[PDB]
Amino acid sequence: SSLHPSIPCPRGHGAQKAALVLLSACLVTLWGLGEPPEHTLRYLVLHLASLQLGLLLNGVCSLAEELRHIHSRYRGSYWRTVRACLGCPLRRGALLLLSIYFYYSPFTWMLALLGLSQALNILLGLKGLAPAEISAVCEKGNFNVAHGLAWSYYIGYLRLILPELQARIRTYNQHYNNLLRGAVSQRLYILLPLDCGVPDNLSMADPNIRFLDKLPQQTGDRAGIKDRVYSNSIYELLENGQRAGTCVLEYATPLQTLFAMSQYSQAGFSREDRLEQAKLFCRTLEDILADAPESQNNCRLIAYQEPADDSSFSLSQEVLRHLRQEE
Amino acid sequence: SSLHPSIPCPRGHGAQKAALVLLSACLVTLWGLGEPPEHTLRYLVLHLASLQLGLLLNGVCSLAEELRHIHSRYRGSYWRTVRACLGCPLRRGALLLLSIYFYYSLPFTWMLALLGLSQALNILLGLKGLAPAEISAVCEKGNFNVAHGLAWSYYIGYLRLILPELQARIRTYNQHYNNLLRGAVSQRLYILLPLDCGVPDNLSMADPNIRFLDKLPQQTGDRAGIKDRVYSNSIYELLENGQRAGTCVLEYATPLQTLFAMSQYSQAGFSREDRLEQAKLFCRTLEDILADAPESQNNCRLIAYQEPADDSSFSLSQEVLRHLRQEE
Amino acid sequence: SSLHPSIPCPRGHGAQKAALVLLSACLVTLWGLGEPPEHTLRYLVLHLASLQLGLLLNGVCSLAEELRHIHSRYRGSYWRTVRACLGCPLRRGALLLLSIYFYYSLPFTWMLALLGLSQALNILLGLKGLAPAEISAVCEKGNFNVAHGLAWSYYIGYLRLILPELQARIRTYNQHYNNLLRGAVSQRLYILLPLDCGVPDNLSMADPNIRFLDKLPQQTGDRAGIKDRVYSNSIYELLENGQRAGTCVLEYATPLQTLFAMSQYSQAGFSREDRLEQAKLFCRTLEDILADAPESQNNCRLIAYQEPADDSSFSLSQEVLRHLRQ
Amino acid sequence: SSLHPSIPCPRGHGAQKAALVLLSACLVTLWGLGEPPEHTLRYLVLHLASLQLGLLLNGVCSLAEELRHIHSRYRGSYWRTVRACLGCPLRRGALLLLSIYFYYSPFTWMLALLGLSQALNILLGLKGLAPAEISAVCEKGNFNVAHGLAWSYYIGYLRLILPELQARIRTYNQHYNNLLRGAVSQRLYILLPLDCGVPDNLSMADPNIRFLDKLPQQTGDRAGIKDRVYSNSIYELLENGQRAGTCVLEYATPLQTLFAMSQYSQAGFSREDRLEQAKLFCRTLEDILADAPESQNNCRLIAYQEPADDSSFSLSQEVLRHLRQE
Amino acid sequence: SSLHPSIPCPRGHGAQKAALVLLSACLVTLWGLGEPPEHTLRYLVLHLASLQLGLLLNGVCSLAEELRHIHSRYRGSYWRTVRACLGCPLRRGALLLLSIYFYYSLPFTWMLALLGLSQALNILLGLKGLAPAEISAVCEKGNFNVAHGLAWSYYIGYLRLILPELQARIRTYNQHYNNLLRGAVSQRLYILLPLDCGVPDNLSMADPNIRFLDKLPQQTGDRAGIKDRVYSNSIYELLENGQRAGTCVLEYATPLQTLFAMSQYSQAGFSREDRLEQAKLFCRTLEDILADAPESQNNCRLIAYQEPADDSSFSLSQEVLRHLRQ
Ligand SMILES: Nc1nc(=O)c2ncn([C@@H]3O[C@@H]4COP(=O)(O)O[C@H]5[C@@H](O)[C@H](n6cnc7c(N)ncnc76)O[C@@H]5COP(=O)(O)O[C@@H]3[C@@H]4O)c2[nH]1
Ligand SMILES: Nc1nc(=O)c2ncn([C@@H]3O[C@@H]4COP(=O)(O)O[C@H]5[C@@H](O)[C@H](n6cnc7c(N)ncnc76)O[C@@H]5COP(=O)(O)O[C@@H]3[C@@H]4O)c2[nH]1
Ligand SMILES: Nc1nc(=O)c2ncn([C@@H]3O[C@@H]4COP(=O)(O)O[C@H]5[C@@H](O)[C@H](n6cnc7c(N)ncnc76)O[C@@H]5COP(=O)(O)O[C@@H]3[C@@H]4O)c2[nH]1
Repeated sequence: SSLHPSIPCPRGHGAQKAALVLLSACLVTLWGLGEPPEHTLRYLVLHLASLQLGLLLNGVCSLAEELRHIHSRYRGSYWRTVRACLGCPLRRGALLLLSIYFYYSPFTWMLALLGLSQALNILLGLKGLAPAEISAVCEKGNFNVAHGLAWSYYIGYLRLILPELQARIRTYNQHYNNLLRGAVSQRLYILLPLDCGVPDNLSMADPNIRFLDKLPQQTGDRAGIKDRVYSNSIYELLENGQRAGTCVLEYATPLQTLFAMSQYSQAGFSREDRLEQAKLFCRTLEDILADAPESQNNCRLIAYQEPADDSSFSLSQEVLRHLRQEE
Repeated sequence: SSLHPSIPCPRGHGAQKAALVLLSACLVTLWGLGEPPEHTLRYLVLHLASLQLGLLLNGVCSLAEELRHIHSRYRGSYWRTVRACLGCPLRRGALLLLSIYFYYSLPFTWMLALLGLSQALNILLGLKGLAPAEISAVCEKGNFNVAHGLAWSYYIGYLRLILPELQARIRTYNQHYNNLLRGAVSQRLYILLPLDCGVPDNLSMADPNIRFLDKLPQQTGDRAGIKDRVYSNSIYELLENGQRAGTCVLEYATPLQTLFAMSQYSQAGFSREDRLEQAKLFCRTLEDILADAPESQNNCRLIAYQEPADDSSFSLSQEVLRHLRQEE
Repeated sequence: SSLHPSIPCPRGHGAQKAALVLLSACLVTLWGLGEPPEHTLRYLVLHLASLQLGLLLNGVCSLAEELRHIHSRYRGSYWRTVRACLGCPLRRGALLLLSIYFYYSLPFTWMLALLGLSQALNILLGLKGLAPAEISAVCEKGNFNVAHGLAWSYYIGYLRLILPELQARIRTYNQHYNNLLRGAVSQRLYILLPLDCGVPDNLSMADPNIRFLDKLPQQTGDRAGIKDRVYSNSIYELLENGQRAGTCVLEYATPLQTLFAMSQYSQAGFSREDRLEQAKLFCRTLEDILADAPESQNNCRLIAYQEPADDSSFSLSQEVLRHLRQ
Repeated sequence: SSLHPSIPCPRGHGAQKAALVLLSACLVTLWGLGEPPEHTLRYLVLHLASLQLGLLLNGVCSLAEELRHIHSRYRGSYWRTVRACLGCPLRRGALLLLSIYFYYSPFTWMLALLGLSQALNILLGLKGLAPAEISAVCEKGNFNVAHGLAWSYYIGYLRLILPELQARIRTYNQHYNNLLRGAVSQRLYILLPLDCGVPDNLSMADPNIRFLDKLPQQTGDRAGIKDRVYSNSIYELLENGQRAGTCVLEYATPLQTLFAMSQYSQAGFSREDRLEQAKLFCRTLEDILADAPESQNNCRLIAYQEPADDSSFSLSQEVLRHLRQE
Repeated sequence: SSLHPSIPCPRGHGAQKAALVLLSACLVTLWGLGEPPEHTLRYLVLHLASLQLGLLLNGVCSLAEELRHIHSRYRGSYWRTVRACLGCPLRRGALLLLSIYFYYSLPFTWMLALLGLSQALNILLGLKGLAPAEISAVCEKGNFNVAHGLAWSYYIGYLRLILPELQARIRTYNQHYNNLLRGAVSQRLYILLPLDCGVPDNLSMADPNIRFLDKLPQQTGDRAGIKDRVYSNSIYELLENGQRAGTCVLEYATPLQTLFAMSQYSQAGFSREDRLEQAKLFCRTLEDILADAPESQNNCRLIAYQEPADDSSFSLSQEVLRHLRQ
């Protein structure tokens, strides 16, 4: 919500307010018309009971599938299989009895009609979920690709190199770097292009940044591999032909993974998905770094969207703009 | 499916067969009672029309919220918001226009008010939710998993980069530093997939008979603005009853370590059953990806194993050894 | 769409709006006349059910033929043979059961015989065909063209292979082999796409100004069992009013030559009015492919031109120079 | 039909035979039932007329889309648009005029119902085509990717290099080839794997394949490129570690294009379509080469299907067999 | 059409508009009278069925003669010899079944005997013939002329062989052998098409102004097993009012002379008025051939002239010079 105005905000409570207004208008309209309220009570109860019976029939129809994978998904219990499909059995049974008692007061004819309607819905696929209705059920439950990618990035990279970053910078400044050249600042800078176009060579896309030197590497043992290696680099920020400063630059590799996923046919990843996924990845990474012990005191996030008209946009300008708040 | 018996198979068509059986039973029952088919058909029509009019009210209630992020999710268009909330505006408009005519000619404002109350109560109280066994179906159908992203990341970042050059690395190590007195390192890199997500750091633990001998020549590349990214591997040997039996190139799968570590932090919202659910889906997706790649099963294939509950003296040395036997 | 005004735009949603207007008009007309609303519903249901009982007859007539290629197209599956003709055998079965129930209760054997005669006469006399403007939509929605394959072949075989290395050859030539007296050859290899499929072998003809200058260093590779496949290009000069104006790298598009030559052989079955529609579609597909390719328009330029019938003093040099200005 | 049993045969006339059987059964059933034939005639005529009116309404609905492409697709003419959407203005007009005259055998009510049903069919998508009908129309009208690819192959490669192969082989034998080395035979051998998996070099997939030497080049001018070059290769076939013979080997590059089209997502090309097009490309080449002047006397086609169980399939045996019955 | 106004334009759709007008007139006449709508339909159906039953007898009669050439025209297959006469045996069989069903249920053998007798009388007395204006359409739609074959043979044998090589001779002549004092011979090889079939052997006659100048270098090729086939041309001068005005190449068309000679022999059966319509058609066909050939009018020109009957001071020189103006 601060990285870029294009990043969305989490969903709120507009639906409940609209539902309340609709309920109030419906109640006022019912009061305006002349009728006793007992009919309203009876019809409302009957409608709710019919809805419950429809849900139960759908659950029984769906149970014909989940009983083929019992020994693989539900261990070996018939009681967990019915829990996955039919919510919570005890509440469902209580609602069953209440609905049957309130609906029995001809009658067997309507059960057949509900059966036909439910079977038609299952077969012909009349019922379904809108694109903005499955996008709000997988956001509260964390069923995203970018959620996993951001947590992987944090755990595997930033929880590892961030604590020991300043020691390497200090050693490079004293032991190796000469005093005549300018010192490299702290706070590793992460660039997050909200386009997933990550160039392999950073010298491209801007002639004003050139590769200067490297950093001492760090090693560790991870997942049965001895002496994994981590490395970084230092770049030069030319200002109108002369140097203006130095920094430590990186893109975000999961953006490259998203871009490469969007082109293979087997991935099943649309070209409209990997923009919302990039913005969601940026939001989640910012939230994770907000309250981590190795907080933004050691890294800064930069998000930019490439203008279509090329309005004299250069990466170096934005990088210097962000560098100028350090002091 | 063929990797381990515990891995589930994709869902097929069982709900449809149950639906046909229910449809046939309902049709026979309707035929078995005395009632004109005209009523049997017009009641069905009214039922369907009321369902559609309810869906529209739910959609408008959703739009009342979705119209707030207009400059952030839907660019600046009032029409993409409607397309996202209310399906397609032409088929939906036709269904509305046809629904009114049937429901207006066959106390008309009263039923609209009752539908409004029922829909508002559903939205507020929350009676209309999703069972955990259809959220799974839609997520698996549309590829909305954590393991999907993790598996594709693993492939694209590691295997697509190292599998082709493994032959040259092995050959150079063989003719340069490897002596014929010892067993030559076999081909076909081996990957272990513990369906517990418990990945120890060093392979010496958890089995005393796996000991680390030598490294391998490195590979270097440039990625995403980092100069000279390096990759390395290690070579392990298997000891049988005190005697060396062979030599392989062993590796765990790091995304499993990520899946395990994600389940301790409370900010992740990741349970302990979800970890087991995803660990058996990461393997399935990875095998499906490796089946149709040009760097096919001829260079490496997986080894899945589940730790016995009773701990009946499991020895992964035996599993890797028997895979070595079946290789030849 | 942006290359030439003559290139058509993709088909959209106009039939749906016309259908909505017709639906509204017929609904109002039905409301204006006097008839019970139940009769309209019953007749509409019966019509819809006959239109679905009349599709299984066509499906079975087709399945009488599709079962002769079982071992050659459908492995050995009776399930996959009936799945290619009769859509999906579950939704279709349910629709059949409901259709029978509705059409049997609302001389019942008489109507089946008449439906059989009507369907058989449709199949035999051929009254049920397709207009040229519905084939052109069903084969363009699903990518069933010749130009689609030709454009993807062009990309995969040529431009995915020479575009990335185009800088390392121009740069070497310009400094080692190009004399400082001559101007440097400009970047961005230029491709000419004549929407006539008339592709002359040598560029000297059809414009008496462009003249062959020299070649470029070539590159080699191994492909499909042949080793040392050689790619080479050439550099052309543009003489303005008798004097040089610049240099560039010029290419026609060979798939256009293939499209032209296909239209003269008799076994091709490819008409003279088709190799203009396909020529206009090939350019659109190339522009769409190069829009999102990593080896983007920073290395290549497209020039589409249609030769005037009246010879309105058209010269290729003017167009090439006009694009070189940018 | 000879290359491999898995290659399908072109579609025949089973639908017409099934239609005749259905018509005969319907006529016999109508004769068995008791009714005057006048009712049969009246109802059949009415059904056919209703079908014609439905087709006209669908055409008018579709015309609302093709009238915004008039200046691009159909030229400045208003008659070609109608001719494309409808099909035959004079015959259509006669059929409509004759059709509506038979209403004498609540009249606007039926027209309203027909319009409503047709609008529902257009909006709800109830008139789609099954894949085994789209396949039939595509194969009849030559709307395939493989058709274009095969014609491109023949026009661009074989029609250019086939005549000079004998001269190149003879010169290679006389100038360089020794008597101790086996003579390289004629008849360029083309392998057509019906799997689209084309390895970069033949040194893989069969250890018994060893690269021997090259062959003299060929040079020509095409599409403004000066001195395009062509090249081939010579391979040695080993039998149990000993030489058995030599030949001239090649894969089919359009198979590589077909394979690579199916990995990208923008191509919209499935994984069953790949196999179908691969098995159609071979049929089209066999048809083209059957009656060409540079006939099968200079090349041979070898189609092989990789066993699923991997029952020790060695491509060397496959080549050696055709070498034996050369 | 564009060469000379007397060349007829291709036949169009004019009978169909008259058919539409007649259909509308007869329909409104039926509407204006008093008669049941069903009786009109029944009588129309019976008339249509009788007209279809009256063709099977003719087909069987034609087959009774065509069966004697089964070993010479239809290999050995009865299916082909029955398909060559009775259309397609699938639509025809269904039509026959429907016709007999409608004719038998709606004195039955009396009509069969009368139809047979009428058909026998028609075939014997020859009452069913073909108008001269209908044969001229059926034999022009299907390319059943002599001019079509003559034009294609002329093109294939001469124009496809000398036209590309024409410039390489005239360019060399103009420098090596043509004196600078004499004007250079013009390009655009000219062919004269006299619409009279009168082709003199020598060009000196019929115009005392044109005189034979010199030769041209000849070319050699291999055709039809005879080698050293020599093609040579000639150059003529143009004398305007006693002084030289220009030089060009004049050519007649041998097929016109062949058409003229055909009209004289008795075994040819070629009438005097046929060699004029064929002469008209030949020019149109040849112009159509040259329109879309790759070797287009860039090397040739056509001149068509009709000799005036009154000798209105007509001279070939004026026409050829007016052509040389462009
Ligand atoms: N700029 C940069 N420099 C690094 O050294 C680095 N190391 C990791 N990363 C990114 O952080 C995350 C942590 O990787 P992890 O181990 O969890 O999964 C990794 C890991 O399973 C495997 N892998 C990648 N590199 C190696 C490697 N050197 N050795 C073994 N396995 C590797 O492939 C997965 C994806 O890697 P990347 O998709 O390129 O981006 C990674 C990843 O998103 C890095 N990013
Ligand atoms: N101007 C130009 N210079 C080139 O080097 C070149 N190479 C290819 N192309 C065009 O790009 C596409 C890729 O060719 P591909 O290999 O996929 O199919 C090719 C290939 O199967 C075969 N072929 C062509 N040249 C060779 C060749 N030297 N060796 C073997 N096969 C060849 O014939 C097919 C059609 O070739 P062209 O119909 O002339 O146009 C090609 C083609 O449209 C070129 N265009
Ligand atoms: N101006 C001119 N100079 C020529 O050399 C020439 N050669 C042919 N023609 C005309 O073009 C066409 C080519 O005829 P084709 O070869 O198909 O059959 C030829 C061929 O079968 C035979 N014939 C004619 N000349 C020769 C010849 N020198 N050698 C063998 N056969 C010949 O007789 C046929 C008709 O010849 P012409 O009836 O005199 O006019 C021809 C013809 O209309 C020529 N026209």
